Amino acid sequence: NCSAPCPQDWIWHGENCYLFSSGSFNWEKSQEKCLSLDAKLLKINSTADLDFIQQAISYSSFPFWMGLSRRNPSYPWLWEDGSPLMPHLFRVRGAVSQTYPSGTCAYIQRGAVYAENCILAAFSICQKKANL
Amino acid sequence: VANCSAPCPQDWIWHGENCYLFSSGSFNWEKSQEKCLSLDAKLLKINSTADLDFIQQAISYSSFPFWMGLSRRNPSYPWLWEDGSPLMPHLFRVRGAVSQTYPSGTCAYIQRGAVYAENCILAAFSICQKKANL
Repeated sequence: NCSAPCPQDWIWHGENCYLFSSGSFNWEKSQEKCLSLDAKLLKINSTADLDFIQQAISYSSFPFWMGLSRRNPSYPWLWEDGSPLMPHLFRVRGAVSQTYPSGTCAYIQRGAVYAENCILAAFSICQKKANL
Repeated sequence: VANCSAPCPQDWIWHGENCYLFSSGSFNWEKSQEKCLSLDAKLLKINSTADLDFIQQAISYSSFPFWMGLSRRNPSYPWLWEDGSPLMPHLFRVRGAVSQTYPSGTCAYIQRGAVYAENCILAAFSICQKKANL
């Protein structure tokens, strides 16, 4: 039967559905919440994804976890699906030389992307494919 | 024609019978009202606690205030939506600038998980709403 591209409360953009979290949680809790909704943490494949996300953030100063992480600085930045961060999308600033017990994760804040201890709390964005 | 359509346009949020647009245009209450009208929509109108719960949840990541369609000329008048209907009781209290009189009236905005009163000529984001294609 015919269905809506995205569920209620989500934002439909292009081929995907986006959900902004209602609160700040650590990266692992944020990951768990996207999985319970048959979604994953935000994955940026192009500058157009980053531009839509920043437009949707609507000038918020808060940090938002995305699905990019690494165990320590010897490992490359990977998305939850194991694929690497494609070059020329964004620079990862901040805590890029330290090793934290629960890993280092990326968040977006005021347009720029920062690396931080995964146990710290931030808002997050979930995404899943739209029904098209 | 006779084909299936999406309940809401892209960049809007579908909730219940309506579509919501959280516009990041920073304009006064009258210009924000005008922009909603140009999109076949009106400024946000909250009819139930479920509407307020959805709105507060949809804007808790935002640090900025959002105009809604509630207003009054001055403190002697009750709060009224764009359609002339009153603020139904047991929904929310309006905090902030509730004793002053501004030349272009007083308008309400939502922020901090709460509704505040402010001078209508001031600039803020706004929430538009229209009926979903159901």
